[PDB]
Order: sequence, then C-alpha cells, then structure tokens
Amino acid sequence: KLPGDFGPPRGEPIHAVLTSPPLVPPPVNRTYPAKVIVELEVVEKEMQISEGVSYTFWTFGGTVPGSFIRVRQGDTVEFHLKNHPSSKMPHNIDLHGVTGPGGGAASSFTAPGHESQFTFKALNEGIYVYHCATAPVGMHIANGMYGLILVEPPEGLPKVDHEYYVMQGDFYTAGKYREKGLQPFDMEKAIDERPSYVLFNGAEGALTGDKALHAKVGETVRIFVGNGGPNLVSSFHVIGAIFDQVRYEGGTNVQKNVNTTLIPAGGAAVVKFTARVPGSYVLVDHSIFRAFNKGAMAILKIDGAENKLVYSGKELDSVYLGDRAAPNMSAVTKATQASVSGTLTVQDQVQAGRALFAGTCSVCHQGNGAGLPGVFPPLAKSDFLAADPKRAMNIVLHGLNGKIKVNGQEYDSVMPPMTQLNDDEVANILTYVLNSWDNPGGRVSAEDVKKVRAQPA
Amino acid sequence: KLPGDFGPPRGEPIHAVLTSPPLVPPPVNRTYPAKVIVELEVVEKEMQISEGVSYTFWTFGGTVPGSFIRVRQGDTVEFHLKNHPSSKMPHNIDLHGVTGPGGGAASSFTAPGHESQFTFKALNEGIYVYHCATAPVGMHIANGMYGLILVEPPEGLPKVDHEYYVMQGDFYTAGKYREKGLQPFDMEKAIDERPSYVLFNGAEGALTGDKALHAKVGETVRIFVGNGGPNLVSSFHVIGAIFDQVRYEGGTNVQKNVNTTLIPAGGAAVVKFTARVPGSYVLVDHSIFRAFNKGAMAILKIDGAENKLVYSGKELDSVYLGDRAAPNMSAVTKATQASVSGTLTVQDQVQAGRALFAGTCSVCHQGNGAGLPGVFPPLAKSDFLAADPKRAMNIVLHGLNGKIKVNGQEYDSVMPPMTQLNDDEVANILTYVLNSWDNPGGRVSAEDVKKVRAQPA
Amino acid sequence: KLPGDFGPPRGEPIHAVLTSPPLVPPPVNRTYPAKVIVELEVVEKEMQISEGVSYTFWTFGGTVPGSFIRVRQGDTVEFHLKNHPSSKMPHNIDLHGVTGPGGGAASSFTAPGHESQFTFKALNEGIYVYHCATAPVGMHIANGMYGLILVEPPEGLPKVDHEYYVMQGDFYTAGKYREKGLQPFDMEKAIDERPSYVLFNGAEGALTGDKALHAKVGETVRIFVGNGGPNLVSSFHVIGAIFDQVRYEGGTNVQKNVNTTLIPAGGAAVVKFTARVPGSYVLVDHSIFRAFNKGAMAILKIDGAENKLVYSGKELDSVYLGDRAAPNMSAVTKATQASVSGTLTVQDQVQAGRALFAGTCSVCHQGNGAGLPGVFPPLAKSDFLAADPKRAMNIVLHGLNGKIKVNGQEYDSVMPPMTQLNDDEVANILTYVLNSWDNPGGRVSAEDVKKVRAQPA
Ligand code: HEC
Ligand code: HEC
Ligand code: HEC
Ligand SMILES: [Cu+2]
Ligand SMILES: [Cu+2]
Ligand SMILES: [Cu+2]
Ligand SMILES: [Cu+2]
Ligand SMILES: [Cu+2]
Ligand SMILES: [Cu+2]
Repeated sequence: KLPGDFGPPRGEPIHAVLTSPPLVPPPVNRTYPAKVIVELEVVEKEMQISEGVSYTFWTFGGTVPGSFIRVRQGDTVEFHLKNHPSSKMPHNIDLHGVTGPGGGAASSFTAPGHESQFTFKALNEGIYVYHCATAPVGMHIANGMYGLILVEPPEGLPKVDHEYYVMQGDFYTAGKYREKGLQPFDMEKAIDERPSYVLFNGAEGALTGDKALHAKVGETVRIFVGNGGPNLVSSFHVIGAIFDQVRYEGGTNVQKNVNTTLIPAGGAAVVKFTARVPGSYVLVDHSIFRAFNKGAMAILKIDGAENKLVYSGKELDSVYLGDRAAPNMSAVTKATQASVSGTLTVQDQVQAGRALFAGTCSVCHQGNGAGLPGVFPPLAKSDFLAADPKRAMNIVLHGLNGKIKVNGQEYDSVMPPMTQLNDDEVANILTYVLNSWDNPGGRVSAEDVKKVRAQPA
Repeated sequence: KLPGDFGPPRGEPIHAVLTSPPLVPPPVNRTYPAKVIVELEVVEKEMQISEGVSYTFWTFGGTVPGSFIRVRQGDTVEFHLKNHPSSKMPHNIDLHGVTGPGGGAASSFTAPGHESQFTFKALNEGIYVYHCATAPVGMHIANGMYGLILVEPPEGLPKVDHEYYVMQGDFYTAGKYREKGLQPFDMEKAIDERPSYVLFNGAEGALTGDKALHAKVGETVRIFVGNGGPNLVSSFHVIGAIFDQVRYEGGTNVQKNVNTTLIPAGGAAVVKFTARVPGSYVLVDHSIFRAFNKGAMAILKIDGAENKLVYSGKELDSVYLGDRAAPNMSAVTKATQASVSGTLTVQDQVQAGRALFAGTCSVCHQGNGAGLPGVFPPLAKSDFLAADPKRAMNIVLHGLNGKIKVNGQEYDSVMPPMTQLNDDEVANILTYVLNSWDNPGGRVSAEDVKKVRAQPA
Repeated sequence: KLPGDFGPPRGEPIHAVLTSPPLVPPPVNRTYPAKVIVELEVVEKEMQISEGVSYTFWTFGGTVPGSFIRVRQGDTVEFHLKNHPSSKMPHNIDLHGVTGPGGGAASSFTAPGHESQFTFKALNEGIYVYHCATAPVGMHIANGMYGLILVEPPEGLPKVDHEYYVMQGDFYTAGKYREKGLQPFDMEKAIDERPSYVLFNGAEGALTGDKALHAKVGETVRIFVGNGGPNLVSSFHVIGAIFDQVRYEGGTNVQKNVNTTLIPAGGAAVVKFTARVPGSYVLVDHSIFRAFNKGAMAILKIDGAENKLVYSGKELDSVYLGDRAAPNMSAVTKATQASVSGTLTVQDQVQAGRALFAGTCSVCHQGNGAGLPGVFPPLAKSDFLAADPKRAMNIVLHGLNGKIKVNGQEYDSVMPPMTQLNDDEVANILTYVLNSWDNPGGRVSAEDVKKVRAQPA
C-alpha cells in the first residue's frame, strides 16, 4: 500500500477556501476523500515592510506568507496556479506535501498572465511549507514566495479554541534596517545570509499591538508555524510560556512541555499553547538580535483574570517590547510620506519621534523624560539639551560618557552609541524631545543629523 | 557492564573493505565480534571543486568525504593511519565512534611518509563522523578531512534495496563562487563562517546529472548522511518526497515521516526513502542560497512507471535545477583549460555558454531564445542584441529595466542584475547566444566583460 | 488543573542557596512545596575574557553565566533582584521557568542601587535559561546576562556522582580575537551575528587545564548545559565520548546514546555522561572554528585505570587542544600587564611565547623545535632563523613556501600564513624561540611585527 490509501475521491469536488494570515481555514470535518480544487494567484506588489519602508514583494495570494491551504490526507488535489498579468517574473510552486519531482515545480511554471495546473494525491499528513521554485530560487523565496499547506490526519486534529498562522522569513534590502524608501532586494546580503530584517508575516509589527493574536485565560491556541527562510533557522520561542506540544511536519514524534524549538529553513511545526494568566506573550526567534533588532517578534494577547498565586507581576511594557509595546507606529509612516511630499511639519516629526522614543530612549530617560536623579539625567526641561542641539545629535549617534551637569546635578555614567538609528529617526526623536516637557521647541532635520554622522565630535 | 559486551574477538581478523563515496561496504552479516583491521591513507591532492576550479583537498583515502568504514558493535578495531609521502602536513584522526580521549587523535599523529596505529572497542552502535584533529583543526576539516564510520547493531540494519553515502561540507576559497583557477583556502572566510561553496561529496555536480544516485519505483533507499562542517548546520531536505525514517548517530529516537531535518556540524543521520513515483529527487540544504547558489544539491533519480493518481506532473527541469539539469557541464572545464593554454576557440566558448545558459537565462528567455512575445524579449535573432554587444554585457552584469523595443515589439519589464556571474561565464554565455539562432556570431572575451564590470552604464 | 498543583507552600520559607559556575546547588530533597526566596544581585565589572583581554561584563551574581537557581516544581518563588550601586545601566530578568508576561521582566525593572521583587509559581519542571530583558535586550545578553534555573520534578532527578554547570555564549568585541586591552562591546558585529569569541562560562580557558571539571572512571556526571546566545545555536558535542541521555528544557522526550546535539539560542539541556576510560573529554561547539579559533572548548578530566581492551591510545595533547593543553596561560596575562606598565622584560616575553607556541607552532616544529628532518625544518639552533629575524616575522604572518635550506638540509614544503596572530603574540613567540635551543637570543617587539604586517615581503 501507499500511505493515504483511502480509496478514490467521493462526494462532490470541493473548491478550497484559502485564508490570509494570520487566519486558518476551518477544519475539513470530513470522513471521505475528496477532489479538492485549489486556486492560487501570484501577485507582485509594493507593500510596507516597516513604517515608511516599501519593498516589492512577490506573493502567493497577495500576502506574505501566502494563502493557507487545508486538505485531508488521501485527498486528490487539483492545483491551479495563476500569474497576475502585472507580474514581471514567471513563477511556479513546490509544495512539500506533494510526492513527485519538484513538488509540482515543472508542471506549475507560469508566465505573467498565464495559468497552469497539476494534480497530486496528498499521501502524507502534516504541516508543510510550499514556496516558489523558479530560478533564481533564493531570490523568489526572499521576496516572500512561501506559505503553508496542512494535510489533516483522517480523523482531524483535536479541537482547540483558536488556530493561527505565523511564518518567519529573512529579508535582504539594499538599505539598512529602517532606512526609508523603496528598498531593492540585495543579492549579495542574501548569498552571505546577512538579512536586514527577520519577520513574522512579512512586516515589522505585522502581529504586534493592534494586530496581535488574541485568546482568553483557559483557552487552547494552536499555531501553525512555518519558516520560509530562505536561509535562517529559527530558535522559536514563546516569552512567558511553554508549548504544551510541538510536532514538526508530519513527524510521528511529538515533544511536550518545551519552550525553545529549532525550526529548519523550509520547516514547519504545529505548536499548542494553553493560556493560564493574562498578558502579552511574545513569539520570537531567540537568536536575540533577530527578535529585538531585526523585527522577529509577534504577540499573543491573553485577556482574563490575574492569578496572583501563579504570577504576581505586571503586563509587558516598552522596557522589553520597545517601540512595539504601543498599538501601532502609524506616525512614522505619516512623517515619512510627508518628507517625500515636501510637507513635513514640526508636529509630524513630534508624533513620529514620540513613537520611536518608547523603549529606545525611555528605558533610561523614562516615558516622561524625568530620568532618575543622579543616575539617568532628565530630558524633561533639560538645560544641557537646550544649550546645544548639535551636541544632542552627536550624543545619540556617538554616545556620551564622563562627568556632566544637568539641571544642577552631576552625572558620571555612560550612554551607549545608537549609530544604528537612521538620520530621520534621530531627527524625529530629538524633535519630539525638544517639543515636550517645557523644552524650547524648534526641530532637528535628517540633513542636520547626516552632517553630524559624517563628522563626529 | 560496558555496552557492546559481546565477549572477546573470535573467528579470523578481518581486513575491512572500505568504499569510496557514494557507495557503502556490504552489511557485515556476522553474529560474533571480530578484530577488524582498518587501513586508511591520507592524500593531499588537487581536484576540481567546480568546473575549471581547482582546490587542494586533504583527504582520507583520496576522496571527499573519506572512505566509508563499516564495523559491528562490540568489534575490536585496529586502526592504521598512513600519511602519503607527498603530503606537506601532518594528520591524525578523531572518530566519533571511539570511547577515549580525542577519539584516537593523540595516538594517530602521523607525519608525511609515516604510519600510526591504535586499537579501540566499538562500544556504541550508530552512524558517526570521523575527521582530522590536527591543529589548526578547522583548516584540516575545511580542506576535506572527514568521513563516516557505521557501527552496526549486533543483528544488523533491516535490509534495503540500496545504500548510499552522502556528506555535506562548507568550503572556503579566496576567490568567489565559480571563479576559475586553483583557489587557495581562505582562513578569514572560514573564521567568519562565510563559505564560498557548500557541497555534497566534495564538488559541484558530484551527485547530479550523469553522477546521480539511482533506484526504481517500489525500492527502498538508505542514505548515510553526514555533515562534516566545519561550520554549517544543514536543513537537510528531499525535494518531492518525505523520509520514512530519520535516526541520528546512535540515538534511540527514530523520527518517521519527516521532510526537513537539521543535521549539526559534525553530526550524522541514517535516512530511509521509499520510491513511489519516477523522477529526480533533490537532496538539499534548505538554507536555500546554499542549495541554489553555492552547490548544495544532489540527485536521487527514480526509474519506473508514472502513477497519475499520485502525481500528474513532469520531471524536474532547468527552471528548478538550473544548469545542473543536464548530464554534466564538461564544456566549462574544457573552455577553462583552453583559456589557460591560450587555445580558446569560438566553439569552446559556445559549448561552455550553452551549458551555463540553462536555468540562468532560459527560465525567462527559453531554451530556444524565443522568449514570450511582449513579456520576455527574444535572444533568438535579436536586433537589440546585435545592435550593441557591449550593451548586452552591461545588461547581464547590471540588469535592465524600462521600455525597450526588440524585434518590433515593446517590452516594459525588469531583468535583474547578474553580477555574481564571473567574467568568463558572461563572456561564454554571450558568445553562445551570438552564435545561435541566426545571430551575427563573433565573440565576447572575459577581458571585454572585466572592463564593463569596472565601468557600468 | 494547572500543572504543579501540589497545594499551598508548607514548612518554612527557604532562602535559596545559589552557586557560581561550574558548581550546582544540592538537590532540593523535599516532598512538599515551599516558598523559596531567591536573592540575585546584578554587578557590572571588568574581567578577563582572555589572557590580557579585559571586557566589561554585566552579570547576575558576579559571574558569567549567572548564579544557578534550584527549586522544585510546585514551589512559590519570591524573586528579588538587586542592582549594585556601581551599575550604570538598569536591568531586569526573564526566567523561562515563569508562567506570565515577560517571564518576570516588567516587575523586575531595577535602576542602579535599587531592588525589585515579584512572585511566581514554578508550574513546569525542567532546566531553563534566564536572562536580562532590558532594551537593548541583545546588548545586555551579549555582555553576559544569562544563567540557568532548574525546576526539579517532585521526586527529584536520579542520583549521580557529579553535577556541573556550563553555559555557552557568543561575544562581540571591537578588537579581533586575542587583541589585548579593554575591549568595548561591538554592536555592528552583534547585529551581523559575527562573534569574536564563543565561550563556555565567560572566558577562554574557564574550564580548561587547571580549571577542568573532574570525575573518575566508573562515575556518572550530569551537566546542565545552557546556551545564552545571544545569537548562535550550538552543535554541542563531547570529544571522545557519547551522552547517555540528553533532555531539553522540561521536554517529555529524552534522547539516549547521542554524540552531537543542537542547543537553540536561549535553550538548555541536561546531559549525562558515564566515564569509562581515563583522560580529557572536550565539550565543544562542533561548528569547529568556534571551538578551535574562538574559545568554545571545555574539559572534563577523568582519573582512573586505563582499559586497553577499550582504548589503547594516549591522553589528549597540544596537537588537538593547542595552547589549552597546558594548566594555564598565566604568562600571557603577565606579559600583557608588563607591556602596559612599560616594564616588559625579555623573560616576560619568553614565558608568554612558550605558552603560545604549544599547538600553534609545535604541531609541525615539535615542542623541542627539532622538526622532522627533510619534512619540517628545525627552529632549534636554526641557521635560517638566526640569519634574518625580520624574515622570520614575515614567515609567521605571511607563510613560506618553496625550496629552502635549514641546517644543511633542503625543505620543499608549505607553511601556511598565520595572520590571525596579533602583533604581541608573534613577537612573544619569536622571542621564546630566539631564547631557546641555542638560538642567538635578543627579542622581537610588537612594534617590529606591526611594521612587517603593514609591508609584507
Ligand atoms: C541608558 C542605557 C540610556 C539610553 C537607552 C539612552 N540614554 Fe541618553 N543618557 C544616558 C546617560 C547615562 C546619560 C549621561 C551620560 C554621562 O556622561 O553621565 C545620557 C545623556 C543624554 C543626553 C545629554 C544630557 C541630558 O540632557 O539629560 C541626551 C540629550 C540624551 N541622553 C538623549 C537620549 C535620547 C534621545 C535617547 C534615545 C535615542 C537616549 N538618550 C537613550 C543614558 C541613556
Ligand atoms: C527573467 C528573470 C530574466 C532572466 C533570468 C534573464 N533575463 Fe534577460 N531580459 C529579461 C527581461 C524582462 C528583459 C527586458 C527588460 C526590459 O527593460 O523590459 C531582458 C532583456 C535582455 C536583453 C536585451 C533585449 C533582447 O535582446 O532580448 C539581453 C541581451 C538579455 N536579456 C540577456 C540575458 C542573458 C544572456 C541571461 C542569462 C545570463 C538573461 N538575459 C537572463 C528577463 C530575464
Ligand atoms: C605546519 C603546518 C607548520 C606550522 C603550524 C608552522 N610551521 Fe613554520 N614551517 C613549516 C614548514 C613546512 C616550513 C618550511 C617551508 C618551506 O618553504 O619548505 C616552515 C618554516 C619556518 C621557518 C623558517 C625555517 C626554519 O628556521 O626552520 C620559521 C622561522 C618558522 N617556520 C616558524 C614557525 C613558528 C614560530 C610557528 C608558530 C607561529 C610555525 N612556524 C608554525 C611548517 C609549519
Ligand atoms: Cu516566483
Ligand atoms: Cu522546499
Ligand atoms: Cu589533517
Ligand atoms: Cu568531531
Ligand atoms: Cu541588563
Ligand atoms: Cu529568553
């Protein structure tokens, strides 16, 4: 016998209903094998990879990751791939759930404005990555061409309260992290496995703030977690919790009660979480500079009653989550647009800088700029800041150490350099500070910052 | 008790028969522990890491990976290491199957033209990496000094139709990927874990085309898969199939029905595959730029009857496999040699360029250069190409976008830059195109391309 | 039920006794849940990351990794974090054993000279990483802020002869590996995941030589192995042995009889080893250039009777272990200090160079400088060396090949470049050689070497 030997397809042909991340199609809830017709369309389009940063994504179904496909082991799948006429590249597909050469690739080659099809039997239960298989394969995957297909076991997966769809990827821009504008793909960084962004669901903030996943205390949550790569292996972790279960692909092994689990490039897992106490739980790649410096953080927010017997402490804030603690960073997108249009106002900068100040500066200087007398100097009503705004630009870029006097008190500490901030980020942050807390107002421009970066003090 | 406690060696001393990759010695097929004499000789020698690219490998037995060693748990192994007189370096061995300091390293230190020996009991069943353990350890491993030893369980492994031997490694050349000539080892790239090549069995194409592994529909295939490193962890994957079973080293755990499995640097696994439908199945590191831009692809070709109930589609082609779809790329080796000798002909370039055009250019321009009217412009009988061969060199290196007219039709698309191609590759590709499809002939030299690369348009 | 449902805390409140690496607190040895009070203090301080190389570590309890915490599943833990007044940064904690947002992070935020506390129930047995969770999170982790907490199962872990505590981390210095002085943290290398050092227990040599772990033939050894990252995944391996068992975090899965095991960034495992034959067993990251070029090696030294039936060979030496075969490299620290003070003597250089010569040079030239006639030239009484000390500096930095005559014999071989050695290392090595084996004496300075490095021959 082949696996999946449940006889020929029966009942009526089923047009598959595909979902956009982070949502999942309903359970198939069927006891017979079917012919399932899947229709997926490739679209190439600009979208925001971060606030004010555009990227030309190549997508299955208009999203990164691509549309979720849900079938039953033993189904016959008639797979139709369309390539939107606006596409410049040809595309195809390899689904890891397919038994046969290229996982579908040779039969699915599709030029702009064309359609292809092929048929396969889903012999193997499991969660599987699919992706584009068009030379150069890495460029297509890097541009967002990956998703998940779930092949359910015949009896279905156990019932849970919520199912979600999260997929990591590594991205390669010409520009540095959070450098604004339309950023080209960078082949040299890709070949060197040196990504500028590492994301869940194709954007910074795709699953944070007002885009978080939700559940309640007591509920069970299943997450279908993929790693599209192209290159990185995820040290996949939930901050503040444990996974009840982790199962990779269609593997027989199930691990229980684990916190950190390695998902190979091209791999996928099904994780289960039980919500025990309220708050924000962070999905990360625990290769920490990915999660905290490249975008690899997503949120599952649990509503419900505190249990002080289990955890006496407070919800996550900007100390840990940084600028992603807030509902969104829309002001950054607005100020970037206004720079482009040539209509950038002081208030546009202030609201952008407000968003960026959280975590980045507030961890030491506090959210109200007060600092901590003799330990962290104030930015609120700060004589030192007012006395020399160019020096303040140098301090953000290049750091500051040694004895200073601020508002009549001595400090003798160290502020690390923050050179990774872009010229517009420094300018907007300092403009926010100057227009808050009885400081003198005015503004700092990105051009002001560019000059200080080129000639440090 | 120690493990492996099967009493003293009995019968006659056995001179081990060692195999070159990708082949495996026969099952030991024995019910008693034996003294097994293993004789392995280190050879330092130039060989082709890619077509027209030489590298000084350091080998166990003249191959990368080194000769396969097959023994039975509870055997006494008398290990003899010889260092060929032509060697410049001393060498030794650490076998992961050895219980004792250095896995054999101090007792196996061997200068050029010398021999060493030591004895160990094989206490632990499993598949194990062996490698050189001579300071600087990473340089020796990087130059190819690794292989596998199988310590069988007492009753033997279950019978299969085929057994094969595949080992991944990361390689560090001074030159870039596919830059021709004798390439020195590059310590700086090695320390930074930035390999120029990532290979199965010591060369690009070692297991592709006319060097593929073979089996038939219905047959079972066991592959002993090693990762010699030195530095990379493999996201080891079979395109178009699943592994029936994966077992690491001598581990008790066996995973079944998995597609993607992480093999640590220095690790090894036994995988099993059942062939269900015909075609080419690709073993890759699914850190995708390794498999598709650095050489990390191998083929298992399955012969037999199509099963349209399982897979309705076509065999792998150059869209996915690129220039490795073909039986070999011997023409590239020939043209490189002819450049060195100073006898490079137009036809030498044409045949090299023919090989390199597959996938690289044909994915968009087609294998016959026809393109797709109004979508991908033709290279066949192309007025645009003929009008300006220097512009064509600039297009390959630096890309092309915007409105053009080719053979009377408008195109308004994007051809990405292909800067990673070497000067000789661009020159040979364009020479092929110029001497095909009623184009004007002539040639492009690598020196022509070098000048365009230095001064883009 | 929640897990850990063993009723309210009983008996007396327990003040936890925390241990410094590589030691572990005693088993809890208790049948009832307790309130456990944990007091941990953050200290920022300079310490030696390698001989003569200082780094400002940020520590939990004054060590890297931080103090080990041992509790029982179902305990109520009242966690107190203090920040020493000498600190310049604020700090907090995320323990992977905590159920709740941030693993404790928001409730543990602590400015210099302050204290925080929070309470949590230990619901989940297992070994878990804890680390600082203060923006920028990666900088805090990179500076050493991580450790382990063991939550025992209710019945305790099985008894063993020895328990040890080892934790890997990746470190990012401005300077290159073994470049002397106080080295700043390097954010750019951290973001790129390009560490200068990869260590066990916060320093080169922390667990080698006269700092090795110990046990005897026949004994069982449990090691709690953490990977603090921030970024790297360890291909964790014991040279010369196998792990009886490996269990990750609180996972249900236990793997037996494995040699190489991948520990995620932020992950932890419990490994068990049975000592069968005497000698030095090396714990490494088998991403080999980490273990042999960046510091990622630790030793478990087993005392007891040889068993020639199992292993006929010799203890580890400098061929494999390099300069870490020796009890320590204190002379390097002394000579560095003397350079700083301006009191560097010839004998200070000689003793430093003696330490550095082991492995690095002795693998080919022997520990007595004799070489191997016609294969490796002598450094002992070497006419060639004496004739031109500047040439000798060029040879170490830039290599040597081709025919030479040394002490009346021809050599026609290759000495690779050793450019990664720092100016002081080359100077001290050559000073050692010049003042040994009837060579002419005198000295080479680091300034002499700096000039040759800038103008190769
Ligand atoms: C803690 C790690 C810090 C973060 C994050 C930021 N700053 Fe800071 N800042 C810090 C210290 C300890 C000091 C004093 C250093 C010394 O020599 O003692 C400073 C100083 C400033 C100043 C000048 C003094 C004042 O006006 O209060 C400015 C203008 C300043 N810092 C701004 C600033 C901004 C805008 C930040 C986010 C980009 C930021 N700091 C982060 C400590 C820390
Ligand atoms: C699809 C991704 C492409 C690959 C791979 C290659 N080329 Fe291409 N090419 C492509 C397009 C869409 C265009 C037109 C761009 C525009 O502005 O509309 C081109 C154009 C050329 C041309 C000039 C026009 C012509 O003569 O047809 C040349 C000479 C050309 N391409 C050559 C070429 C070669 C040799 C390739 C492999 C190295 C190659 N192209 C790849 C799309 C694609
Ligand atoms: C084997 C891999 C080597 C290591 C490690 C080192 N050296 Fe070496 N050395 C080696 C060879 C094969 C040769 C001769 C090369 C040739 O052209 O045939 C050398 C030569 C030297 C010399 C000059 C000759 C002599 O005086 O014997 C010097 C001074 C020398 N080597 C020094 C040296 C030092 C100090 C090393 C550690 C830093 C070192 N060598 C390593 C082979 C090897
Ligand atoms: Cu595509
Ligand atoms: Cu794939
Ligand atoms: Cu060797
Ligand atoms: Cu090894
Ligand atoms: Cu901290
Ligand atoms: Cu963590």
